[PDB]
Amino acid sequence: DMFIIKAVLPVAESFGFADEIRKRTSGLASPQLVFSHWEIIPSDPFWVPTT
RNA sequence: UGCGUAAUAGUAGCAUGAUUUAGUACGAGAGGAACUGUCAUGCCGGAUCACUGGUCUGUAGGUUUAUUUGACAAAAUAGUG
Repeated sequence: DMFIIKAVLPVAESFGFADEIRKRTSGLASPQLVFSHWEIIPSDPFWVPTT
């Protein structure tokens, strides 16, 4: 009876994210959290913007 | 003289809470209203003294200090002792 998305979701930006949607809507939003591996994105974190 | 009018002017009541609605509506939950009804309350005003309190030259009674009038008596003065 279920419909599935396999969309990626950063570990940091979920901080009680799966807990909210589950309670708000049980059955019509049942997030099963399963790790895979760390995706690399084009961005360079560094302290102080120079020039 | 009475009984009246009423131009002109002034003019007064305002504000809350509890409950009823309703743990309702609303909201995934967290929470959480209103119209309406009732009982009250804050300040504002206009009166009144039945109660309660206040006051006392009612110099109304009661008590007592000092002095005076021989004593008791019953009074006086002490600016209402």
